[PDB]
Amino acid sequence: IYSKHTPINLGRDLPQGFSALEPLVDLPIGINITRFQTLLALHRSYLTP
Amino acid sequence: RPTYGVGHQPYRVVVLSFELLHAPATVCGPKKSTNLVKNKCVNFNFNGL
Amino acid sequence: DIQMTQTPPSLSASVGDRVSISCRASQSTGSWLAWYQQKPGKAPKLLIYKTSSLESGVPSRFSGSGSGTEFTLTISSLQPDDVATYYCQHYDTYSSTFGQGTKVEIKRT
Amino acid sequence: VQLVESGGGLIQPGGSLRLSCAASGIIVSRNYMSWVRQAPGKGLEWVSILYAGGSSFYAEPVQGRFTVSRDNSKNTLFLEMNSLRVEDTAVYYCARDLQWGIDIWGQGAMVTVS
Repeated sequence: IYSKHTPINLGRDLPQGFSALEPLVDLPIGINITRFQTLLALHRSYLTP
Repeated sequence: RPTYGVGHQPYRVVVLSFELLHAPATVCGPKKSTNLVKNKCVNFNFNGL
Repeated sequence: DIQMTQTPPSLSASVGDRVSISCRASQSTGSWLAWYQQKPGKAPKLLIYKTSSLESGVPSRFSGSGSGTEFTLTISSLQPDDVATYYCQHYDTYSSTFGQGTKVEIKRT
Repeated sequence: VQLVESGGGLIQPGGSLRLSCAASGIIVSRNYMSWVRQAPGKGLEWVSILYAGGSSFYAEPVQGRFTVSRDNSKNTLFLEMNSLRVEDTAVYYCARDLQWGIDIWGQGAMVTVS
């Protein structure tokens, strides 16, 4: 799994330009995956009930 | 008791078991490096290089 | 419990004859049985342990076999050193159980 | 190795005994040793075992009654029979226990309780 973060100006979606993605930890496992999903966090203000 | 014959005295036994499979060696022991004598036509090997 | 029975209690055979004795446990012991030879006025000598391993020093003529419930010692040829009582012991780290004893004698008229 | 036992004799019921058995040719604090009694007319009965580490394992009937011990300096096994019963009469043998089992048999001490 590689990484990146651009300081690019905010827009509407994936903008133009290029930036290559650099490794973080070369996990030596690589087992097959069929379904991929994103873990999302329910954003709060730390004060709501 | 600390008053045993050598046959039954408490011996600390560590079984260092090494393991190979279809993964890279995340544990190695290459703790044998030369020094850095420089500016001569020599044989260098920077960690496999 | 675990009781082993020995047969025959009264056997008369001659030197050179085989001595086939059978010791059977009521249920499975797997391999924890040993064959011993004891003479009256003497302590038993372990003839075979694990029912298949020849004990170091006991003559190879003694062939102990068996597992679980049943076991059999076979003296290929009797000799005067074999005229004695034979026991089977269920092996256990504690008291365990011993056989009743098969007393083998010299057959005569 | 020779195991020589002493103390074989007559004792009243409920009394105390201390059977001895010297081991010669090996160090007692380096091998398992055992006490095994044979009653007159019966097979063997292994009653106790002392490890070379002093770990005493008594049979439940003899648990809390008999005390197995070894004198490494004297290299001699000792058995302190306490609260003797009528059934405690037998030829008692010290023995050497191993991975394979009981290899060294003592000459035995007679024990009569009556």
